[PDB]
Amino acid sequence: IVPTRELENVFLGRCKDYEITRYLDILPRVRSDCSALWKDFFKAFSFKNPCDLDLGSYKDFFTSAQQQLPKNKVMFWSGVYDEAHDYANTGRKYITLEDTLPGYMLNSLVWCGQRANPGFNEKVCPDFKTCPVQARESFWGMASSSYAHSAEGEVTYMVDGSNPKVPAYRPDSFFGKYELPNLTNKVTRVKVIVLHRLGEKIIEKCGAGSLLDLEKLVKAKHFAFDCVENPRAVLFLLCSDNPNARECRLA
Amino acid sequence: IVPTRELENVFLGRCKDYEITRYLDILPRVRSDCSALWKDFFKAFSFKNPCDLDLGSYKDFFTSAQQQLPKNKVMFWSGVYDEAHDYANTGRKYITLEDTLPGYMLNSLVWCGQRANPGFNEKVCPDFKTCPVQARESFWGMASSSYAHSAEGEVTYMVDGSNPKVPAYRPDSFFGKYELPNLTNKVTRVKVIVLHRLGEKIIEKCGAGSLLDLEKLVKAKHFAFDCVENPRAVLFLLCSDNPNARECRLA
Ligand SMILES: NC(=O)c1cccnc1
Ligand SMILES: NC(=O)c1cccnc1
Ligand SMILES: NC(=O)c1cccnc1
Ligand SMILES: NC(=O)c1cccnc1
Repeated sequence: IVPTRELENVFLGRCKDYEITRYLDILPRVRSDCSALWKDFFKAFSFKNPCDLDLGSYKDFFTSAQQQLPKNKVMFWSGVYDEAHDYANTGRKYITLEDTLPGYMLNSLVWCGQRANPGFNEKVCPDFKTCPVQARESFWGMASSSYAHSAEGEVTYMVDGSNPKVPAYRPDSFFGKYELPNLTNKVTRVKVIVLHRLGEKIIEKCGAGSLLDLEKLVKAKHFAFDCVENPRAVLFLLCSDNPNARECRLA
Repeated sequence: IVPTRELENVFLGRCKDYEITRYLDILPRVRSDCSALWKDFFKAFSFKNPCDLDLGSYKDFFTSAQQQLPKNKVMFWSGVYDEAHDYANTGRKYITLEDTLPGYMLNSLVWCGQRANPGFNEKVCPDFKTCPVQARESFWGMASSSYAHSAEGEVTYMVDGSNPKVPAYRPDSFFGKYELPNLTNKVTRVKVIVLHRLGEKIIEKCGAGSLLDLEKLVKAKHFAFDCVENPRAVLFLLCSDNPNARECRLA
């Protein structure tokens, strides 16, 4: 896998762009300035071996970059990146990790450390599978944890209910590993949105399978729980990219 | 109106972010580097009075920032910013001015010159209405011109057909002023999408009113012409934000 060019600049650029202009009305500005955020982010993996990281490596960074989240707009998703973000509509309906400062900054970027100066590899980065999980998921895992930890009020989770190989809810999806377990008592409810991809055999349904397990698990953490399959607002979104779909026939 | 803070940085940050990571697959990278683009952009209004600009002021900037545009997918819009961009889907379906380098960089930013050093005002900018049009629309007007001039093949135009005070097509909308008149012979057709806001009296219709005028006007410039009212892909998008709407009733 090839690392992102001019990581420093891309980071700082994205950071500044965010600071001054991005979710001015949806999310709070962070207190630390970009150079400070860069240092916290760099020390986390610089001059260490690419696989030399754990959930704590970016702790300082995430502490500096964590913004308070608006009650009720936090959204989590699993295996439905495009659908979840379209529905979230760039912080308008729900915010996603990708909409927060840390997420927006590192979204899609590729980087890794090396022990030799300059401290990070600019030619190549190890493959996912090469490193132990705690290093492999050190950044996005922590990001997800910090994010989830900050959720207030109702929280929303969109999952793929049409994937025969992957249950809607899984104890070891980033959600199951870092998001759900880190929801604080500030969280009120967990509303689930099950997505049934168009023209696809339905695999998961509310009150059944992993959704049924999640429900117990959620009420266990003492939160209210909701669940809906293809709510119209969302269905229509799916229909847009595939109008002919049988499930979109107009009255 | 208050100017954008750290204009320089925001501009350069946005610029770099774009360069390295933004529409890698949809749009070509520009040849000039960010510092060069900044100089062309700054000279255009720096050390002049806020109202001291004309269609030519940013000519150099736009020349350097103009990317070649994908055949058949350039989209233009009028009074339907949100609907047009959602449908365009960030360059996935159609690209819009805001998806191009110049647009992405200056989108939503506020700036103006002043004659005293540093050359631009950081406290306040004059109101739209205060300056002569050629200065007032110097930047976005030029941007629109340059953009339109680069369109090839089929071109798409989305308009509001539900606005009693503003006809779908107007000789003096930015489209009518800078986009339509600048379409080159590289343009094949002009497909129009009339938007009929949900639960709103329909005002304009294809083959009628301003749409009828546009049609003549288009065939005049020797382009083929299409027109559709609330095509399903788009209708569904409207329905997403308002499911109860009568026009969204499911079969
Ligand atoms: N940048 C990414 O690839 C990514 C993937 C999944 C969740 N958050 C970020
Ligand atoms: N190699 C990578 O792209 C990467 C991304 C995010 C966190 N850790 C590693
Ligand atoms: N995107 C914009 O800045 C813009 C400005 C004026 C008219 N239409 C769009
Ligand atoms: N930044 C601005 O105030 C501005 C005004 C008019 C056209 N382009 C930019």
